[PDB]
Order: sequence, then C-alpha cells, then structure tokens
Amino acid sequence: CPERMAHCRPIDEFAQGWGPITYAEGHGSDQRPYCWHYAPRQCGTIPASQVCGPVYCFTPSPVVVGTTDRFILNNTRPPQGNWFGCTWMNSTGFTKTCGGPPCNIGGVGNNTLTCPTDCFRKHPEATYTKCGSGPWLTPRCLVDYPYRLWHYPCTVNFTIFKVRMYVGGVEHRLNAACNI
Amino acid sequence: SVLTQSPGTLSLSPGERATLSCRASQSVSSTYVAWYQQKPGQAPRLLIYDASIRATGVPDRFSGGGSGTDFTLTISRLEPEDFAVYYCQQYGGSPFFGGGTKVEIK
Amino acid sequence: VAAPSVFIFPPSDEQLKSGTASVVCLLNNFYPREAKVQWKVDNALQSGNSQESVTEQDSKDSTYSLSSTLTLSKADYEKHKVYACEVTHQGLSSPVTKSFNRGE
Amino acid sequence: QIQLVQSGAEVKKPGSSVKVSCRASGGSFGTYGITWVRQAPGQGLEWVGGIVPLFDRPNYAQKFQDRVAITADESTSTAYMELSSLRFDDTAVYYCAREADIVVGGSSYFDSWGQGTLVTVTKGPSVFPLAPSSKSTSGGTAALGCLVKDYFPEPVTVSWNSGALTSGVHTFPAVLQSSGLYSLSSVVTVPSSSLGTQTYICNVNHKPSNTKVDKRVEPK
Repeated sequence: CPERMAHCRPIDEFAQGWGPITYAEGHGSDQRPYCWHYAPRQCGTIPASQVCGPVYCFTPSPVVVGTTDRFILNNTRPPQGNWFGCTWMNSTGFTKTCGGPPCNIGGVGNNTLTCPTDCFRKHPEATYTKCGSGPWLTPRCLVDYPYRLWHYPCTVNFTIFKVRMYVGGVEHRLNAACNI
Repeated sequence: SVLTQSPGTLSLSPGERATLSCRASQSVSSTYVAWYQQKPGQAPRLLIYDASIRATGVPDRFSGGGSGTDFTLTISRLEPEDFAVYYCQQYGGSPFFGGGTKVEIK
Repeated sequence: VAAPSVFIFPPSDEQLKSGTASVVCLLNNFYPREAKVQWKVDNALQSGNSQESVTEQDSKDSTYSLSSTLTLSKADYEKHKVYACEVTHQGLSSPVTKSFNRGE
Repeated sequence: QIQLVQSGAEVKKPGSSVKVSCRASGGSFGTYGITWVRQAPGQGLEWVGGIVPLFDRPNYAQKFQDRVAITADESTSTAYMELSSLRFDDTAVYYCAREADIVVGGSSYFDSWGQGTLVTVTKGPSVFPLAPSSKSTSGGTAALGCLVKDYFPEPVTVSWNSGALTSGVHTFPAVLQSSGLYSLSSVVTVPSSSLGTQTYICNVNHKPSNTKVDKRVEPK
C-alpha cells in the first residue's frame, strides 16, 4: 500500500455527535478514495464518454448500471428508488465516486467525521440506510465484488463473510469483506 | 399475538403421534421458522430451523414441515424421554417466539 | 356468648420516620363471621383505605380474629389528634368505643 | 462453544441495574453474534436482544428499547448485558446463545446455549413493633405483635422467642395494598405475669430476600 494505508486516519476518529444529526453536501473531491475517510458528491447528468470499465453501483446489492448514452445516475435512496451510490475508474488511472449527500454528524472537533457509513459509536443513531453513501458498510467493511480489488487495492488481507442486511423491510443476502 | 399454538396442553403415551401447530398470523414469513425443546429445568435445544432442515444430533423422528403458513412439527414413535415444552419462533426481520405446548408424556 | 374484645395498635415510632403511618384495630374471640368496623377520625368516616383480614378458623370453634389496618401518610397524620375504631357485631352487647384519644 | 455464563446478580432490589456476563471459550470471538433471551419462572421465552461484535450495532426487541444495553469486549472475549430500571416482573432466567448466522437489523436462530443465571427481584420486609401502649391497662392479659409490610414475594414466617408461645400466636393472611406490596400483622396475647420482663423477639424469616429480622417489642 504505497502511501495509502500509512496515515489515512484512525478507525476511531475522535469527536462524537453533540446532538441532532443533519444532512450535508460538502462536495468533497480532494483526493482518491484510498480509505474510508471520504466525502462523495451527488452527480446528476454525467457525460458518458470518459467512463470506462464496469459501473457497479450499490443498492447495496451491487448492480451493473450501464450509462444510457455513448460518445446517468440520479442518486436516491432505495426507499425512494435507485441506489445509494457507487464509483468508477476512468481516464488515466483516476478513480471517482458519487453517492447520496455525505451524512454529517452534529458535533465539535478539528476533524469531525463526515460519516459516510455506520459510525455507530461516534453517534448511537447512524444507520446505513439513512446515513450511508458508498459501499462501506462499516469503517472496516466492504461489499466484495469482482472489481473491489480493482477499486480499493489496499483491502487484500480482508476476509470474506456472508451477511444478511435488512433495509426497510427488504432483505439482502450479500458477501462482505472485513478484516479483524 | 402473531404466532400461537392451538393444541395447548397435550398428553399421549409412547408409540403414538403428536402434531403440534404454529400459526403464523398474517405474513407468509418467507419460510423462516425454528423449533425448540425444553426439559423440566435444562436448557433449550434447537431441533428444526427453516421448518424443513434438521440440525445435527436429533433423530429423524422430529419431522418438521410447512409451506407459507401453519408450520408443523410431527413427533412419531414417542418415547418416555420426549416430555418437554416445545417452542416455535420466526426469525428474519420480525423476531418473536411463540406459545409453548406442554406435552405430558406418561 | 363469645363477644369480641378490642385492641388498638398505633404506629411505630420508626413508622412515622418511614412515613405511611398504619393504625390497626384487632378483634378477638367472636363466634360469628360478621362484624362492621368504623374508622372514625374526629368526625370523619374515612373509607378510602381500610384493609380487613380475618383468620381462617380455630379448629375448635368459629372464633376468628379480625385485623383492620387504616393507612395514612405522615403529612396527613399531623394536624389530627383522635383516631378510633367502632365495632358493631352479632353479639352487639351495646357499642364499645375504645378510641386512641391521642395523636402522639 | 462452551459458554461459561458467569452469574450476574442472583438477588437484586427494585429500581436497580443488573449486569449479566457471558464468556465464550474457544473459536474466534468477533465473528458470531451473542443473543440474550429470558424466560420467567413459568412462561415462554422472550427475545431480549443480541449483538454481533464486528458490526458495532446491537439489536433490541421492540419492548426492550431505551432500557437495555449490550456490550462486547473482544480483548477478553466477553459479552455483557446491562438492564436498568428493574421491575418485579423481571424475575426470570437469562440465557446466552450463539446466532447461527450474521444478521444486520434482524435476528437468527440459536445453535448452542449456555447455563442460565437466576435473577431474583425482591423487597425485604420492614418489621415494626406493635406496642401494647394503652397507658391505663394496669392489669394482666395484653396483646402484642410484630407488624410487617412492604414485601412483594408472598412467603413469610413469623415465630416468637426462637420458638415458643405457640398458644396465642395468630398470623393473619396477607392483604394487598395500593402499591402492590403485601402486608401482615402477627399478634399475640400473653399475660406476662402482668410485667414486661421476657425478651419478646419475633424472628421474621423471608428467605427470598435472604434476610431475617429480630425485633423486640415492649411498652414505651
């Protein structure tokens, strides 16, 4: 993991939820999604020209969504249709991601966590279905799919498991890769 | 009152048949049911999960079944060591146990 | 013929510290299971809280014993100085009024 | 798969909090869920809750929310359940079982169980002296007793002088109060030579609360 896993951030990021939890869209596009410390952005009508490779997107149950144009994903939560979010590798080795509004937790701190998933301990109320954008189920878990190692090559050592999620009333049987 | 067992208290003798019933109220439940057994004081044990799959260590006398609703646990060739208080629970998204029939082998 | 005998039990000195003062009336040696007990405070006929209990039997005669408890909170206990337990029973023998005449 | 379920609080008091532990020996802790299920003395099993110590988000039944917490320590491979605001209905046996499969937001069936820890919720009696105070009975026969109240579990035994005076001991039946706690008033008639000299001690044994009280009663 060249300069990727060395100093991303602790899995127990400091600060907690001071009170009510809000919805925020900080439009976070600074660096590649090397680790789970990221803030995706909502992208509407996209130019389906530079997109290359699979465009798997996470319902969470991953589904291949081919662009409806050649030389389009209006992100919405499954209760309102569509998918939570997803990522793609395009152009010259540049990886990009998109997802619902990055879920922020009301609190104080120099580096308060812009919770993209789970983060229950920092905020007892943070459920994936309401506070999640990308494929990270928990700060140390992923939804394993064939291109998972092509998108996050720093998650080789993780072990696979079979899990049953319940989003609303719908039941998702899925494999998830987590370490120990 | 989601899951209930009609027969309530029961009493038979060895070499007989008992057919306990667990009546899921409204939802088909997607075929998610489990059956247990509780001796007079010891810990419960798992007999059937999914109503059609048998665990390890229990004989084939405990044959369970059901489709959509009204899952059943059929006990054939009752033995003296079959007295218990059987239980039925449905797992998944709506976890809840059921009523306990009171087999009275003697 | 086996007329009742009346005993009065005030509240414990520690009961007032603990609150919920209970005043008890006890009746002994009455042959018929029939008795009315009035818990008169000054001139008030309290009926909100008065629990009555009776012994099962004596194995030699129908000589039960009655225990009537009147419960009242410590705050209500003060500003109040007579309590009382009138009995009317088959063997009436005229009413007997053995009253706890002090609130102490 | 040997759950050396440690005893928590066998005897507790109303309004108190109880912590029940469950130790998992062998296997890999942090991959299978621990589930807590309770059953009253005679009733059906009730699903209290569960946890999977890899997705740090415990699941609680609908009727056990805002009053129960569940934690797991992986460094020592242990699972604790903390139940607060105890009630007299909570008297039951709490087991500890293993979830067959990982579930998020749901439950599962329990493969291997563990020894149950009894949890008794009781309120010991408060004995009081019923003095013979009359201020004017300068004579013989008089009535004494030992008032008892504020104990939920019914059984109670009242004796006298370590066992004596069996001729005169009346022990009335328990009568419910508004608060739901039984009450009693065991009385005695004894002509103590028209004198208070003997040690009139009433030994009130209430085994469920594991307390016995010796109260001496005499005119003030």
